[PDB]
Amino acid sequence: DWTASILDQAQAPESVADFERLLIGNPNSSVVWMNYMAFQLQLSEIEKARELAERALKTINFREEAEKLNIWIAMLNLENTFGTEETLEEVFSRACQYMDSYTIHTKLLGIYEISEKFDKAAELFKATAKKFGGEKVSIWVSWGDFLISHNEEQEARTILGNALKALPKRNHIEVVRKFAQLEFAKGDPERGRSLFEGLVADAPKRIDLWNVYVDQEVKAKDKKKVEDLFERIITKKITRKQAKFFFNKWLQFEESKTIEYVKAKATEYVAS
Amino acid sequence: IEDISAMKNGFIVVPFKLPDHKALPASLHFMFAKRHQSSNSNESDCLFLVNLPLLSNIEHMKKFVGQLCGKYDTVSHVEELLYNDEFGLHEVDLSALTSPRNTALLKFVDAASINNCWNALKKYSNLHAKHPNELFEWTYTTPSFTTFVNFYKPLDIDYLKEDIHTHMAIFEQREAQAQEDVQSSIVDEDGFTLVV
Amino acid sequence: ILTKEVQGSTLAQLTSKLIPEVINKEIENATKDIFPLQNIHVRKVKLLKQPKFDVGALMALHG
Amino acid sequence: MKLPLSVKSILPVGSAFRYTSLCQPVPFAYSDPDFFQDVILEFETSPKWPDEITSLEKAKTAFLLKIQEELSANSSTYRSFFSRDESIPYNLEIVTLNILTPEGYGFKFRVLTERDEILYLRAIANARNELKPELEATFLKFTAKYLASVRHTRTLENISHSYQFYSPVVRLFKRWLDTHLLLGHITDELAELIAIKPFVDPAPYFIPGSLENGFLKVLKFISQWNWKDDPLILDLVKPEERLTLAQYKGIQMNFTNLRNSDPNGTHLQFFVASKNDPSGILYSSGIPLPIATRLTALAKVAVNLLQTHGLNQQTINLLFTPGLKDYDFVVDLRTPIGLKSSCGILSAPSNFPENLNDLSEKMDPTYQLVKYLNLKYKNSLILSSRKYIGVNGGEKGDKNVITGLIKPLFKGAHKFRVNLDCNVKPVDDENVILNKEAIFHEIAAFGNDMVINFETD
Repeated sequence: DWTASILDQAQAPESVADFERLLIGNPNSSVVWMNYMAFQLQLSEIEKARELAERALKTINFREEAEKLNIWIAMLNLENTFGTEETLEEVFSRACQYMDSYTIHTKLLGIYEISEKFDKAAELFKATAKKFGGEKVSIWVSWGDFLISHNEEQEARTILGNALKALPKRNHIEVVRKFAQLEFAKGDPERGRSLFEGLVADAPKRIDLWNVYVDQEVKAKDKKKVEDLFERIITKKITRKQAKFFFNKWLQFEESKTIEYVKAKATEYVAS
Repeated sequence: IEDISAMKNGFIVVPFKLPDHKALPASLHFMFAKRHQSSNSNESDCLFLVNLPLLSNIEHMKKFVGQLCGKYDTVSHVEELLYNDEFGLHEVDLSALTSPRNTALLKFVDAASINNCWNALKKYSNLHAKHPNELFEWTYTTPSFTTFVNFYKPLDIDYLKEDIHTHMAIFEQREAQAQEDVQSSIVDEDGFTLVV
Repeated sequence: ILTKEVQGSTLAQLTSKLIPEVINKEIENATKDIFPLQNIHVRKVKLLKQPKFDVGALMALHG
Repeated sequence: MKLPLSVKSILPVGSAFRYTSLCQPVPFAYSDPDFFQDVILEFETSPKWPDEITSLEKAKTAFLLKIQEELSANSSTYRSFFSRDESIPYNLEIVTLNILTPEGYGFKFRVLTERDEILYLRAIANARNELKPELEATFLKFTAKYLASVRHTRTLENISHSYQFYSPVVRLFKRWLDTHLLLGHITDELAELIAIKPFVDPAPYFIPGSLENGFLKVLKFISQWNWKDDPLILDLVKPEERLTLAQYKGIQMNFTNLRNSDPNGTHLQFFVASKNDPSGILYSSGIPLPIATRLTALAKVAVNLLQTHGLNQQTINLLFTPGLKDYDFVVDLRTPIGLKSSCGILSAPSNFPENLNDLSEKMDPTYQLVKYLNLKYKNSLILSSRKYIGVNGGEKGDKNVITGLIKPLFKGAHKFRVNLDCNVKPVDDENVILNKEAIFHEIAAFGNDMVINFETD
């Protein structure tokens, strides 16, 4: 129960001597450790579970990088729902010093969302965008998922001007596409259409921008906005085999009266 | 068991028939492969290998890839067997600090070797299900008495002295060109780490 | 320097340290950072508090 | 001899200098592994020692080249050559000076400087938090090899005059560890300090005035002692420099601080501490737990065996007989050259040959065999053998045995990771279990001609 949620964020023994023999049999498996941590948490032995987290940092093998990365996710889960802010500021500091610090921020934001501490979360979204925003794309995307889910689309509209100021020019294509996929999935699809239109007017030769913008509209299922945008593709320059994949998406969508009109166009373009 | 062709995380299963012995009463060895993705220049066209066989050198891998090219009729050349720390001898760098186990990087000469040989591993991975008698037997190099008593043999005096003079003859001159002020800056930074 | 030399492996090694005056050079190795020196010797040693006879260990120097 | 750096010390730290060598020193019997005695070598304190460990050990090497140049220049009765020392992890540049006298004995010379500990503790300070306990093992073997062995051979050679019966008891006890295949994992000085407690603390019994009483007090004390709950603290002095109360309680604080982090004693089993070793872990780390519980268990089988069937000849025969039980596999070995005569054991070696490469013709292939088998299968297997094949290898002294135990880490299915260090077979596309028989083909093909019989579980 508690261990799978730690394994959710990362991407029968019934006594004390039960786990301690399995720690001999498995000193490098956090499934053995965290169940023995959850054995203490369900018995309300939080203080005993704090020292077991300290033992696991010195017992598990040192080449096990993602395995030791699981433990700091478990440690931040301890003093958030059982400890205080002064206990949380000590572990989170030492977690950033020892492992990759940016990955620690990505897990600790995920804990605040599940534990529903949104006032402490958006303060931490703001600080990490200050120091990791000029290099990392996903730190704006995780804050892009946060603002839309709490109905702050106008705050999720000013996210791009701060992202285009911070990210370099080679990441300007990436941050617009990732924000606008959240619009067709979680926000307003018309707001997403105002974002891809900047990429069409800036990069017409980049052909996979046309595919993503018609990937999000098939999931939108609007019958008029599909037939408009697929007709705007073919007037641009597409090669021989790539244009057939556009016919592969355009034939099967109308199947799931107007099917003879789209079969009459798929064969006129081979001769001319 | 026989239908296992590739791992969940992309490691191709590579079986091996194993040689018989006098004291022993058909077993297989399983070395697992993956394409290696790296921005490093000397780490290009490598196959990341887990669970290598015993005493696997560049020669037995040239033999085995020669068997793969002989079977599926393709072209591939082996360049260099990288990171073969079989006993744990080159795991920890001591000299840089005084100043991944059972894995390897199978370096090839070009990308056609890793594409053709990668597809040859795609076809070789299904032979556990298809034809258990068409697998390739791993012939271990077998150390006799002489190979184990080589470590009791003395050091050669002349090549050791050549290692001394050619070793110091480079570093003493280069470090002699990079003398005091730079090292005082570096150990000044070391004292900067000493204070805080 | 006197104390690090002594209280380990007595006169069988200690007098054997005294004969090629290695200890006097060890003094010179440390004194050089202050003011160098000349001839330095120890010039004298004396015994006052031998515990017991110990003939058996005394026969270790004997062949 | 005249050198650019004057020799500070030539300090012998050999077992034959502390009279614990399992074979008594026979002239020209070089086939014994206790033939070459290690000697610490110290030069004058000079800033001619570099700040990098490879160039440091190569400077020691070139100094030994000057020593070999003078020695072959003017003392050609003494023979000499060079060898590597790789028992210290990741320092492959250690070169020992092997010298053969016309008295038929051989020494290896090693060099210790003051720049050493600065570079090793410097390397510990330079290391990130990942690689630290392995450098604690390298520095621990380094301290066990160069630093405290001078005080060890000094102290045991000192108080050895007070316990004359100590030497055949400790040599016979090391032979008892040789017969039960426990000598390969346990260091010799640790077995000395375990073997010294009925002498340095005879109470409530007396000081053992016989081999029989001493060895039986050793086996009784091992069969009664619990390493988990109880420490072992030694007073290594002569009978009427002893430990005070605050130091004794400080060592007990080290034992309790060790049991705070290792309560079941998996990482550290034997705590044998004294004034020479206040840490108590210098010669007792890196040993597996079934070596400890198997040693205590065989102590209980032996002592309860003598409680049951009394003391006659057949019981003492069963004290030294390997039961070979509770192992995952058994490998029967035989070298084609028997070395019991060339180890200097009566049931004669008279000269060294003209070629030094022929000395390897009278060596132990099984020691390098089980050595590299422990080096490769360190994570997956526990491998025990007889180190002294000329003592316990039959009537010619030419047979060995590799008892192999699968660790409890690799008994079932596991998640496949790149750093697993195991010879596996998949049960699905996600989990793998250990492949026993492929390991068995690697052992048999690794020991192509000498593996005669192979028993499985």
